[PDB]
Amino acid sequence: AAPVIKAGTATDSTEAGVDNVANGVKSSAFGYDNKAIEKESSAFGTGNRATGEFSSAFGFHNIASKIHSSAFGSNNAADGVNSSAFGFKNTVSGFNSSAFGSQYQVTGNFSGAFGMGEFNGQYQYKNEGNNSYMIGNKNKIASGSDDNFILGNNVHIGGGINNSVALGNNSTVSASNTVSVGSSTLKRKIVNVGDGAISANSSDAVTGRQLYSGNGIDTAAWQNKLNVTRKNDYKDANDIDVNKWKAKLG
Amino acid sequence: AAPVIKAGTATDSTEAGVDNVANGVKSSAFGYDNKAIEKESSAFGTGNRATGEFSSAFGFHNIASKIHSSAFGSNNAADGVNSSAFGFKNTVSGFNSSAFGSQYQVTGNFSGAFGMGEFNGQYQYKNEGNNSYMIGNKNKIASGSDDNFILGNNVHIGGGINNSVALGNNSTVSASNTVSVGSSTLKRKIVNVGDGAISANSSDAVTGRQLYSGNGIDTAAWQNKLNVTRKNDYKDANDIDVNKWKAKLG
Amino acid sequence: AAPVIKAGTATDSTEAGVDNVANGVKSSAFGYDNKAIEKESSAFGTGNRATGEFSSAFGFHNIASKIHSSAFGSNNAADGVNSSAFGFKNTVSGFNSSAFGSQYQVTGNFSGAFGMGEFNGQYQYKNEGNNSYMIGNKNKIASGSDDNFILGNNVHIGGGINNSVALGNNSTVSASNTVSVGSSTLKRKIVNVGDGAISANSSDAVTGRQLYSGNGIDTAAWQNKLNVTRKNDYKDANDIDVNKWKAKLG
Repeated sequence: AAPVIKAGTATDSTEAGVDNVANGVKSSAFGYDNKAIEKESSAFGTGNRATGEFSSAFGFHNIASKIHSSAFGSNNAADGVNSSAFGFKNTVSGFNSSAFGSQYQVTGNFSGAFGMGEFNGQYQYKNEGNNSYMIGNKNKIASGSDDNFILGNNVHIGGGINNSVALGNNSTVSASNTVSVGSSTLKRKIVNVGDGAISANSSDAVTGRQLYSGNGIDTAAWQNKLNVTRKNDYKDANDIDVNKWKAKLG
Repeated sequence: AAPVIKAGTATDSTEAGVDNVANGVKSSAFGYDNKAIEKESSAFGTGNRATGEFSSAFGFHNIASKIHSSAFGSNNAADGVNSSAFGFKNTVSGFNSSAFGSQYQVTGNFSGAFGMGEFNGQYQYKNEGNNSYMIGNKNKIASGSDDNFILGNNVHIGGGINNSVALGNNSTVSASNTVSVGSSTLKRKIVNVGDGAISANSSDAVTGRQLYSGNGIDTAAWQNKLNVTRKNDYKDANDIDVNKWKAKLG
Repeated sequence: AAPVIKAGTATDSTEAGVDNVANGVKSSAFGYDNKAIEKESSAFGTGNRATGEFSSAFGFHNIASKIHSSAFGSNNAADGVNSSAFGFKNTVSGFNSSAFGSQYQVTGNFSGAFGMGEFNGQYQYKNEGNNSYMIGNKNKIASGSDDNFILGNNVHIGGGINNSVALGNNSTVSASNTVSVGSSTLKRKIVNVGDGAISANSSDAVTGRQLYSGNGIDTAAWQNKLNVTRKNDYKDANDIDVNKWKAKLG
């Protein structure tokens, strides 16, 4: 009866608290209903499970099940090699993926998420992309869409969208190799942009002052796309028809 | 005397260490001066307090006080439902909000912060916005300004600024639905921008090469805003006054 | 024999588990081969070391060695004042710096990293910049380059690059006070940009529609950079040479 300290079912296995189970070699189970099943597995807290080697489950109802799993917080389940699940009810099912926040699931490989999702009975906002990171609330990435970075809320990415970045609240991305600043309804302005580098090859973002003034433009190409009349040949009568100009002008 | 294991004041309550207090049902208090007051509350470390149900306080002088609070690290106080405070002296006072770093306070709802702030005797850099996330050092968001994302240092947002994103060090935002890349003193250039989609409705970011060359421009609208003379009617004498042109030209 | 509870070598020092060492005042060592050497140092888990005052080492093979160090997870070594190392094999060697993820090292001051790196026998992706934050996989920042923010993967910053931000996968930055959206090989488009503010001083990002239409341009400056002929003086014969125009036109 009462809390007690005793050896588990394996060598160097420690059970501390009430109704604790330690089965792995060099494992430790501290708290109430804490299970340490694999070798060098530490499970500290209340109702925590450590079913993987070298796995750590700290907090409340945390689950670790792979070779290096860290489940710190409340109701987090880190099921992935070298994966970390931190916060409240964060599920990581990928490889070398991390997740910090509340009610977020990351099933992608080498992926990550930092924000708040939603969990009624299932995860409605999940990260299924590889090498993809999300920072925001209620953001979704479809499976097969990789190398996507989200900085915003209520951002959803469809299938087959690679190398895309979405910035701002309610951002929407619909193509690959693009950076989205907003949706079709709300469009954000880019303020305090540096001076451009107008040239034939330079690829910068021009400013309103440059377009207002037109410094550095091609004075020859622009004079052909729009048919303009330079002041010199007007003053000098160059490129003038003479057979019918003499008719109207007598 | 000495460290001892014993039952607390409730059923299935475990006190481990020296001067430990466990009052909640199914609670555990491990370490020195560790207090577990609510049901299924785990407080591990030195001088940690767990005053909320299902709350976990791990580390040094960590405080948890709500239904799902995670206070991991040093001097962190997570006071919020489903809120997580990780790092050194991080205070979370919002709902479903997370905070990782040092000396940062997040009072917003569904908000977050990842960086370094300042705490002399009070938090001088705090997040008071809803659905707002900060990544950087010494960043401030005023109350009432929501859906704001900061990626930079020394960035301050005033009141009534929504849907704004600030990028880069020393960035400044002064309007809603805008993305700031810098301040009035330093302006950053946007480099390696993709080719534009010049049209009547398309809203992209043009490049220096496009403005240099002018491909895809409206050859009719641009020829009216600037009064230009096309080469065809000059060659053909169209739209010519005849009553007074005959005077100067004889 | 077996797990036991006993006092350490200092006042209020608690050793729990098998082969645990507690030498600091008010320290606690819980688990297997857990060492708490400094005052108020807590080391919970398997093979964890707490060699700094007020330091917390939780998890598996975690090391804390400064005045406020948090090493939570697997194989994390937080060597820095007010520094936090969370995840799997994260090393923090800076001051007030945090690191969350797997196989990432942060040697910068007030710096941070959130992502996945690489550790064969040494850290190949490290953050050596001050006040710099990285979010992505396999990203590198050279020493001396400060105030740099990275949101992407496979992004490397050379020496002497300050106030630079890189967005997107495979982004490349080569200058200071610039924002990079891509590399010389892949260039990303900026989509859904708000309407510009064309003026003499305003510095915004223009859209394709504005350049297509040319609203708000300088009708006087643009008519001098490109020599154009306004329709009024053509209709009115102003600025016309008369001594030699009478020759070709008779």
